[PDB]
Amino acid sequence: TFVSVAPGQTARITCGEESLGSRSVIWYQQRPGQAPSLIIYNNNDRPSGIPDRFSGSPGSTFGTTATLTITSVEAGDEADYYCHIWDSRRPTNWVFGEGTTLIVL
Amino acid sequence: QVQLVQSGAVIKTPGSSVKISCRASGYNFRDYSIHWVRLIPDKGFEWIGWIKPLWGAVSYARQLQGRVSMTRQLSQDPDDPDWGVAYMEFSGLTPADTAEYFCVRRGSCDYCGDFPWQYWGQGTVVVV
Amino acid sequence: QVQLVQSGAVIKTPGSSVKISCRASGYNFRDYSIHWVRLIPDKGFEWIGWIKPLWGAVSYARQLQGRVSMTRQLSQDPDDPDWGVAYMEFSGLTPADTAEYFCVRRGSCDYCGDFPWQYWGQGTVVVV
Amino acid sequence: QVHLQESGPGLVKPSETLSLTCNVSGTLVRDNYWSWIRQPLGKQPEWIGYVHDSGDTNYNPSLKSRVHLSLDKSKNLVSLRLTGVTAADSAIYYCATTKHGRRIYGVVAFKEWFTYFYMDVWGKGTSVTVSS
Amino acid sequence: IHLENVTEEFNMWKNNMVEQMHTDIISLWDQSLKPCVKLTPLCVTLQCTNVTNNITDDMRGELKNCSFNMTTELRDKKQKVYSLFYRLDVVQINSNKEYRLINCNTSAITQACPKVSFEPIPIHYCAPAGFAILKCKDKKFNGTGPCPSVSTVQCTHGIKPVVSTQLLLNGSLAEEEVMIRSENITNNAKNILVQFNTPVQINCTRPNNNTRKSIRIGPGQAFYATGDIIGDIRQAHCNVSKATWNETLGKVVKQLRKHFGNNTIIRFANSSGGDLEVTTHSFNCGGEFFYCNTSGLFNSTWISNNDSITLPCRIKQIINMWQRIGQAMYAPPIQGVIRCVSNITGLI
Ligand SMILES: *[C@@H]1O[C@H](CO)[C@@H](O[C@@H]2O[C@H](CO)[C@@H](O[C@@H]3O[C@H](CO[C@H]4O[C@H](CO[C@H]5O[C@H](CO)[C@@H](O)[C@H](O)[C@@H]5O)[C@@H](O)[C@H](O[C@H]5O[C@H](CO)[C@@H](O)[C@H](O)[C@@H]5O)[C@@H]4O)[C@@H](O)[C@H](O[C@H]4O[C@H](CO)[C@@H](O)[C@H](O)[C@@H]4O[C@H]4O[C@H](CO)[C@@H](O)[C@H](O)[C@@H]4O[C@H]4O[C@H](CO)[C@@H](O)[C@H](O)[C@@H]4O)[C@@H]3O)[C@H](O)[C@H]2NC(C)=O)[C@H](O)[C@H]1NC(C)=O
Ligand SMILES: *[C@@H]1O[C@H](CO)[C@@H](O[C@@H]2O[C@H](CO)[C@@H](O[C@@H]3O[C@H](CO[C@H]4O[C@H](CO)[C@@H](O)[C@H](O)[C@@H]4O)[C@@H](O)[C@H](O[C@H]4O[C@H](CO)[C@@H](O)[C@H](O)[C@@H]4O[C@H]4O[C@H](CO)[C@@H](O)[C@H](O)[C@@H]4O)[C@@H]3O)[C@H](O)[C@H]2NC(C)=O)[C@H](O)[C@H]1NC(C)=O
Ligand SMILES: *[C@@H]1O[C@H](CO)[C@@H](O[C@@H]2O[C@H](CO)[C@@H](O[C@@H]3O[C@H](CO[C@H]4O[C@H](CO)[C@@H](O)[C@H](O)[C@@H]4O)[C@@H](O)[C@H](O[C@H]4O[C@H](CO)[C@@H](O)[C@H](O)[C@@H]4O)[C@@H]3O)[C@H](O)[C@H]2NC(C)=O)[C@H](O)[C@H]1NC(C)=O
Ligand SMILES: *[C@@H]1O[C@H](CO)[C@@H](O[C@@H]2O[C@H](CO)[C@@H](O[C@@H]3O[C@H](CO)[C@@H](O)[C@H](O[C@H]4O[C@H](CO)[C@@H](O)[C@H](O)[C@@H]4O)[C@@H]3O)[C@H](O)[C@H]2NC(C)=O)[C@H](O)[C@H]1NC(C)=O
Ligand SMILES: *[C@@H]1O[C@H](CO)[C@@H](O[C@@H]2O[C@H](CO)[C@@H](O[C@@H]3O[C@H](CO)[C@@H](O)[C@H](O[C@H]4O[C@H](CO)[C@@H](O)[C@H](O)[C@@H]4O)[C@@H]3O)[C@H](O)[C@H]2NC(C)=O)[C@H](O)[C@H]1NC(C)=O
Ligand SMILES: *[C@@H]1O[C@H](CO)[C@@H](O[C@@H]2O[C@H](CO)[C@@H](O[C@@H]3O[C@H](CO)[C@@H](O)[C@H](O)[C@@H]3O)[C@H](O)[C@H]2NC(C)=O)[C@H](O)[C@H]1NC(C)=O
Ligand SMILES: *[C@@H]1O[C@H](CO)[C@@H](O[C@@H]2O[C@H](CO)[C@@H](O[C@@H]3O[C@H](CO)[C@@H](O)[C@H](O)[C@@H]3O)[C@H](O)[C@H]2NC(C)=O)[C@H](O)[C@H]1NC(C)=O
Ligand SMILES: *[C@@H]1O[C@H](CO)[C@@H](O[C@@H]2O[C@H](CO)[C@@H](O[C@@H]3O[C@H](CO)[C@@H](O)[C@H](O)[C@@H]3O)[C@H](O)[C@H]2NC(C)=O)[C@H](O)[C@H]1NC(C)=O
Ligand SMILES: *[C@@H]1O[C@H](CO)[C@@H](O[C@@H]2O[C@H](CO)[C@@H](O)[C@H](O)[C@H]2NC(C)=O)[C@H](O)[C@H]1NC(C)=O
Ligand SMILES: *[C@@H]1O[C@H](CO)[C@@H](O[C@@H]2O[C@H](CO)[C@@H](O)[C@H](O)[C@H]2NC(C)=O)[C@H](O)[C@H]1NC(C)=O
Ligand SMILES: *[C@@H]1O[C@H](CO)[C@@H](O[C@@H]2O[C@H](CO)[C@@H](O)[C@H](O)[C@H]2NC(C)=O)[C@H](O)[C@H]1NC(C)=O
Ligand SMILES: *[C@@H]1O[C@H](CO)[C@@H](O[C@@H]2O[C@H](CO)[C@@H](O)[C@H](O)[C@H]2NC(C)=O)[C@H](O)[C@H]1NC(C)=O
Ligand SMILES: *[C@@H]1O[C@H](CO)[C@@H](O[C@@H]2O[C@H](CO)[C@@H](O)[C@H](O)[C@H]2NC(C)=O)[C@H](O)[C@H]1NC(C)=O
Ligand SMILES: *[C@@H]1O[C@H](CO)[C@@H](O)[C@H](O)[C@H]1NC(C)=O
Ligand SMILES: *[C@@H]1O[C@H](CO)[C@@H](O)[C@H](O)[C@H]1NC(C)=O
Repeated sequence: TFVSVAPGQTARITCGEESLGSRSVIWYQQRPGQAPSLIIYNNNDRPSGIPDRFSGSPGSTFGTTATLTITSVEAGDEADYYCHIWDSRRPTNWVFGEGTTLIVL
Repeated sequence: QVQLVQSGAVIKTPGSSVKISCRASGYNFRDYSIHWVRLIPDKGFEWIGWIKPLWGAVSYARQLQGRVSMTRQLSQDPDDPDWGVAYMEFSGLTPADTAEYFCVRRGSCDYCGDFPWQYWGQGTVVVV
Repeated sequence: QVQLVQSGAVIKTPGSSVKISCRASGYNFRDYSIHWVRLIPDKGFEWIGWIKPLWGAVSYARQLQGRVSMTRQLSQDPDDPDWGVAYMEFSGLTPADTAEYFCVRRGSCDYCGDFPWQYWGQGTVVVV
Repeated sequence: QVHLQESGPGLVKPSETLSLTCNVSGTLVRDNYWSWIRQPLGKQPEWIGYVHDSGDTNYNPSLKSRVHLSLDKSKNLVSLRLTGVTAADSAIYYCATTKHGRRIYGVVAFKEWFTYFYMDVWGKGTSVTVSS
Repeated sequence: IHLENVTEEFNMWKNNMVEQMHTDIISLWDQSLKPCVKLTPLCVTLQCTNVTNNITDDMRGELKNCSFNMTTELRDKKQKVYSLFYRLDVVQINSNKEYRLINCNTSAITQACPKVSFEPIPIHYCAPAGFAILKCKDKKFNGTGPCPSVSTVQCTHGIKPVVSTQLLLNGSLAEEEVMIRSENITNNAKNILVQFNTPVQINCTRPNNNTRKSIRIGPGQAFYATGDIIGDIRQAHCNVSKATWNETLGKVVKQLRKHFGNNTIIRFANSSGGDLEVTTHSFNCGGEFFYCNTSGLFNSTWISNNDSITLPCRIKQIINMWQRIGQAMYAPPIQGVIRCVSNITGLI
């Protein structure tokens, strides 16, 4: 679950079950010793404060897996990532996916 | 011949619902309409409605809508294409609904319309 | 409509043997002939051979015999009588065999001959 | 500007009815939905559920009975009550608001849509540990 | 060619050539089945369950995952195969759950060959030598009695065969007025045909993406069945334009009041009941049937003084159209996402 990239490069972090219907993916990240922190709340939407280049997979693609594209990474990007998928077909995921840690050189 | 066997008399409570069957035999049941009609003494006749058994296409009298229900059962086998059962489930009984009921079939000539009812049931009297 | 889907380009070693499929759809596949033809730059076209898929009766060009091999596969079901796959296994490759290949079908009029090739594949270039 | 303040004992005996409270900062408890999240160490979190007044009080159907979420509009706090602390119940717990949204894929009048959730802000935590 | 100074009485109600046409269409319908394949080995115990979906406990899904034993190419080999079916074609037999097809207690069943289509083509009827065909070229003609404007013909014009239990589709439309026709309007059980002037569009679709699956029954046999469903599990429906429907109903209410008193209140109701395919209008679209609820249309009233209308459908596979005695028909599942657009022409 460990992905290492050079700082300033691109990275892809995948999580969760393959798509069955339309989905609403939600991305959290977790610095060590903190609370969680939202980055992406819709399929490809972000709130204020978080910068760009945190791309997400569009929710209409059928039979793919939730991805998170971070281009021009940094050491402040060193945090655990969490998918939260909301399929229209599968039931409510009361637990999250798997925590993949993004570590940088 | 045309045979129209109803069921016998029955006594029901007010506010109840009665179910009169009508078994028809001797003809192609899929081809002719079935009319339900009634008789109250000192009121004359009153038309209730009709049903086509090919799809069960119904039509009710207006002043009794919501209260009456007509269904049918075809006979599906390659041996008996003749007999078929009409029903009538009449709901919301009053003592004024005490009456004699009939299931009838029209005449089969070319100038026969639909309401000149040729063949008649033996009549079923229900008292509330 | 007549659709002639080939396969894409490929690079092979000298002395090897390439295999090009040609899937034909939109017509009765058992009824018409299939010709293969080639294009080397600064050489013009060169005929290769033909195949009737009804039995797969083939005929080859003389100066390439012993090298080319044509087969076919029909569609056998009562649902899809249209599509059929011709093949070409070209053996004994040289770099001079670097060329663009075509599977073609003739015209369907009454005065249409056999070589006036109406329908054409999209072209498959092989470089050795 | 909000920040939430969890509060609980931290060291809990087994088979004990646990409760936690959550203090607010600025935004009153009426205005927004409320939610609790647990997380074991080195694990993914489990969203325990959400609470709000007027029927918006759904639970995780995993436990679904031994947990009771509530609000305090008089004191402006968020209350959790629990029943039967077990060994796996040792986890860090979080009070947090959430915001909904209608993910819609077809004819709205045919219920061809649903409501996602996302916890916009977070708490600070309380390391509940079960022992004897 | 036209004919003059001529008075001819017509009748559509004591007319023939609808009788033998109703014969001939069902005759050609049966001619389109004797090449096709029976499903006599298919009536078998079905282990069915709910389709993979977030299920609502109070509403119901309309797709069932059914696994069952089936023969193979070879006799001694049996196999386990699954497919999907609508709720409206299986019933429960009797703990566990086991279903079966509804026709398999009472009739045989035939798959349609997926070669043949079900779109209409225009049929021109013609008469042999020694007969002639007449045509009333009058503008206003309620359907009975003399017609001064007539002309002979050798062959009838384009007639596309549709199947619609209500709301006759893609038909020929009137010249200027909206016309209503009957045999005896004061008789009620006789129907009323409503040929309205301007066509009104309908969209109809099933939005679900549909995969088929071939199943070999035996030696050289075939069978098609609904395999996987990719995407959002949605519900088929139809749409019409709101204001067009309002204006056309205004036109027909304008035309009705000649017959029923000028100061008359006219309203509408949904149909009373009966079979599933007479409570709706029942049509075919892309070679697949629809039974689609019509209560969102006939619910209005009328006084003597960007939106649409959506309406939900249902999809059956096995039919008994014209209500035969032991004859049924399976309909093959078709790929993709199906929509079609039709000009609504008349009413019944
Ligand atoms: C018969 O008639 C009936 C009705 O009479 C027809 O029924 C209709 O059928 C259509 C088609 O089936 C349905 O369309 C879907 O609509 C939903 C809802 O769309 C509305 O909401 C959108 C989002 O809401 C946000 O904005 C609104 C204000 O706009 C705000 O109030 C709200 O709170 C929220 O903040 C609006 O954007 C949308 O507007 C769109 O359409 C307007 C129409 O004119 C146009 O003006 C706008 O500019 C805009 O284009 C509308 O208000 C849609 O959500 C849905 O589309 C999504 O889902 C499908 C599923 O496959 C997907 O293919 C689409 O691409 C789209 O998914 C994108 O958006 C998701 C949003 O989260 C995102 O998660 C996805 O990942 C994806 O995002 C990707 O692409 C976008 C760019 O598109 C990009 O920004 C992303 O970053 C990412 O790259 C469908 O379009 C109708 O709901 C339905 N009912 C009604 C009442 O209309 C019926 O079809 C007729 N039948 C026939 C046969 O004709
Ligand atoms: C009222 O009247 C209207 C007017 O005709 C009528 O609408 C028409 O309906 C028919 C059937 O629903 C439509 O026909 C289908 O059209 C699609 C689209 O392709 C056509 O259109 C494009 C652009 O307009 C053209 O470029 C193209 O050449 C076509 O003309 C076709 O895909 C359909 O073809 C498939 O079905 C046929 C049925 O047998 C097959 O013969 C055909 O080969 C195709 O099937 C094959 O491919 C499938 C996909 O892989 C596969 O699953 C099959 O098994 C098979 O292998 C078909 O031609 C027509 O387009 C509609 N008209 C318009 C203008 O849209 C209404 O239906 C009518 N109302 C009622 C109730 O009937
Ligand atoms: C053709 O199309 C028309 C309209 O498109 C359909 O008409 C509607 O049909 C439904 C049912 O067939 C009618 O009944 C409604 O059912 C709803 C579902 O009931 C379930 O859920 C409730 C709780 O939500 C439970 O109590 C119940 O036991 C069921 O489990 C009800 O929720 C509806 O109630 C609503 O309206 C009433 C009256 O206004 C309110 O008091 C309620 O609070 C609630 O808001 C209702 O009972 C529905 O009424 C029909 N519409 C109209 C306008 O009459 C036809 O059914 C369709 N044809 C066919 C054959 O299906
Ligand atoms: C998968 O499908 C399930 C179907 O059960 C779906 O669960 C339901 O989702 C809705 C919305 O997400 C839940 O919330 C409802 O929302 C409305 C709108 O505010 C409220 O008014 C509702 O309250 C009423 O219903 C309550 C329960 O019946 C009553 O207690 C209350 O007094 C009101 O009458 C309600 O809060 C809804 O609770 C759930 N249902 C269940 C059983 O969980 C789920 O969201 C879908 N998931 C996905 C990913 O698609
Ligand atoms: C209709 O019902 C049938 C019932 O047989 C159903 O077929 C079965 O579905 C399940 C789930 O879709 C299939 O199980 C999968 O099989 C594939 C192929 O072997 C595996 O790759 C899958 O593994 C994934 O999921 C696992 C879950 O833990 C993961 O651990 C793993 O890493 C993979 O991500 C999974 O085991 C099963 O094979 C089919 N059986 C057949 C014969 O097809 C069908 O899907 C239902 N269809 C519909 C439309 O409802
Ligand atoms: C498809 O066909 C197979 C083959 O007939 C069916 O499998 C058989 O099903 C019966 C009853 O479901 C099984 O009997 C039971 O077996 C269990 C397991 O051993 C046993 O505990 C019970 O006491 C009882 O004996 C039978 O063993 C089983 N045979 C095989 C080879 O699987 C199957 O049910 C059919 N349907 C599907 C959906 O597969
Ligand atoms: C449908 O329309 C046709 C005409 O296009 C109607 O046919 C004719 O209608 C007139 C009046 O509507 C009838 O005239 C009446 O005749 C009697 C006796 O001749 C007379 O006493 C009356 O005062 C009146 O003038 C005429 O009979 C009728 N022709 C036929 C053959 O019936 C037709 O009536 C319309 N359909 C229905 C069901 O009404
Ligand atoms: C014509 O309109 C009437 C009134 O809107 C429709 O009657 C309604 O039909 C629905 C469907 O049955 C009734 O819903 C209820 O469904 C539950 C499901 O379990 C069932 O338990 C109830 O007994 C009842 O069936 C609804 O009550 C009923 N309304 C009235 C006033 O009778 C009718 O369906 C429409 N016609 C067509 C063809 O749709
Ligand atoms: C064949 O069997 C089916 C199911 O066993 C019968 O269908 C149901 O029969 C029951 C009475 O046994 C009725 O209450 C249901 O309404 C029927 N359902 C349907 C969809 O028709 C069917 O009647 C039987 N047919 C014959 C000719 O025996
Ligand atoms: C039916 O099955 C037979 C045998 O399984 C197929 O015949 C062989 O198929 C293989 C490919 O699977 C070829 O390499 C052989 O050359 C074939 N042999 C012969 C004698 O034809 C046959 O192609 C299958 N047919 C269909 C329509 O599926
Ligand atoms: C329905 O789903 C199928 C799933 O295969 C879609 O077919 C794929 O479409 C994409 C893009 O059009 C192609 O790249 C794939 O090669 C297709 N796969 C196959 C097996 O054909 C199909 O497009 C979907 N239809 C709709 C209307 O969304
Ligand atoms: C038929 O039309 C009437 C009125 O046009 C519809 O009545 C609606 O009834 C609901 C009751 O739940 C009200 O909330 C709506 O305001 C009424 N509509 C209007 C326009 O006032 C009735 O629903 C229609 N029938 C169907 C099946 O939809
Ligand atoms: C349904 O009927 C309408 C009647 O207007 C047709 O629309 C016209 O059709 C003719 C010939 O088909 C065209 O020359 C016109 O350009 C059409 N008018 C418009 C505004 O497009 C329509 O084609 C018919 N068929 C369908 C499928 O809608
Ligand atoms: C199966 O279908 C029944 C009845 O439709 C439903 O109650 C149940 O929730 C469905 N799912 C499962 C897993 O049993
Ligand atoms: C009914 O109205 C029409 C015009 O709408 C009028 O020509 C006709 O005379 C009226 N009939 C009666 C009986 O008033």
